[PDB]
Amino acid sequence: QVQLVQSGAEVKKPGASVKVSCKASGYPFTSYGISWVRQAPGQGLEWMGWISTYNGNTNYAQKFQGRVTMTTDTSTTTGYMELRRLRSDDTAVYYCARDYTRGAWFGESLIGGFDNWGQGTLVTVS
Amino acid sequence: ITNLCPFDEVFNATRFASVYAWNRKRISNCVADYSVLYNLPFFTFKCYGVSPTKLNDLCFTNVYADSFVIRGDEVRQIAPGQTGNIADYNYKLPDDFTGCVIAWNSNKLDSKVSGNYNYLYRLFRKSNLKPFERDISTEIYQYFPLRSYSFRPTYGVGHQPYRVVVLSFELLHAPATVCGP
Amino acid sequence: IVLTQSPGTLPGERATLSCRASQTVSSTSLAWYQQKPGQAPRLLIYGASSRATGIPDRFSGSGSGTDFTLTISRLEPEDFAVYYCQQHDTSLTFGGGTKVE
Ligand SMILES: *[C@@H]1O[C@H](CO[C@@H]2O[C@@H](C)[C@@H](O)[C@@H](O)[C@@H]2O)[C@@H](O[C@@H]2O[C@H](CO)[C@@H](O[C@@H]3O[C@H](CO)[C@@H](O)[C@H](O)[C@@H]3O)[C@H](O)[C@H]2NC(C)=O)[C@H](O)[C@H]1NC(C)=O
Repeated sequence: QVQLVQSGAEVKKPGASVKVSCKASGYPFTSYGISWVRQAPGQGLEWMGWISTYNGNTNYAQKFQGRVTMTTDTSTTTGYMELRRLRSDDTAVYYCARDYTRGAWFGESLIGGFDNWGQGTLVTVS
Repeated sequence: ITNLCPFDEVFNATRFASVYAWNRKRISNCVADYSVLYNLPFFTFKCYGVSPTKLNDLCFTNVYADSFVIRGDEVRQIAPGQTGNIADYNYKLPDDFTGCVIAWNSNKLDSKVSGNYNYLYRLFRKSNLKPFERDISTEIYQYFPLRSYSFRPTYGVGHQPYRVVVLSFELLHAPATVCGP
Repeated sequence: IVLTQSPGTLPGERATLSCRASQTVSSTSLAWYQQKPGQAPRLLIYGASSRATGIPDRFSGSGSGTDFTLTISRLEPEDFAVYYCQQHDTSLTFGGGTKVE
């Protein structure tokens, strides 16, 4: 009965930042990581990065290495992502997912995938 | 303690270490749920000094998971009181070892048609290992000390790869860090 | 690692979808996803073969080296969706996506 609940749609101006939340329930928060993937209209799935809910370690995609910051809060079992200096090309739906592709405690690769996904948060830049 | 012990991240790993260079992962400050290990493929499950059905009620000061890959016929060497080229030159357990040995057939993942040469074992050394000793040197033996397994899907069971995880249970006159539920 | 899928666009008939990597991808590091219109992607196959919990038996994946596939033995009205291949042997990548129609 795992669920991921994301914030609603946001509208931002060029140069602005957006922070998108993802509330998790139905499982031990510190046993699984959090991944973020975005999908622009008409496009496929693009990986943004990963964070461990246990030790705060991160692994970012090169494309967002200097733009995206990911954090977690284990007291409210909620993940957060902030994307800086938004451009018109960043209009997309941003999804959170439960990560079982990398361990949260050891950082090693696991045999798995992204099983639970949130509904997605639409971010528009104009 | 609210955190659960990361057994999942030890047993469901994509990659295991070579037996000549076995890898140790430390488990601490967590709740040890052993039901999954009983629940699963894990055909080999032998506990020494402790019952596999009582682990749910015990507390430990530390738990250590030693992971490595060996041949099916070498699985019998991962035990106290045993000898052989794994027991003596790659991975030695103490005669008073306390813990559980879990192993399963990984032929589907580790074996390759061209041969998997990534896994190595030590054949030559001037002396036998001490309990939980590791030797990863490549100094020439008075022969090159390491030799590949060359695992293949066409091999009989005794020559197929097995993934072995040894769970060592440390009990000291000290506050526990790992407890079952 | 770059993942190329084909065909661009593909009830009761058998469907096969392909994903070829520019580099060798381990069985342990490859997965398949399904995305219905208006919905988030879901995991179908992991480890290149094993089914995710809740996935019907008609869905099965396999492969090795650089060539992996996903097979649906008979298409249902609900199986018409965009499928993706994923690898995390190196970093983490998604394929272009293949549409079943
Ligand atoms: C190694 O990983 C497998 C698979 O885990 C599953 O697939 C991954 C890709 C991720 O999506 C995981 O989040 C997901 O759980 C583990 O197998 C799973 O084990 C659990 C616990 O035993 C099973 O849950 C039970 O299922 C039975 C019904 O068969 C119920 O009656 C129980 O109440 C409970 O829900 C789960 O079904 C099972 N998954 C599959 C596909 O069989 C495996 O345990 C794990 N190995 C270790 C050592 O952790």
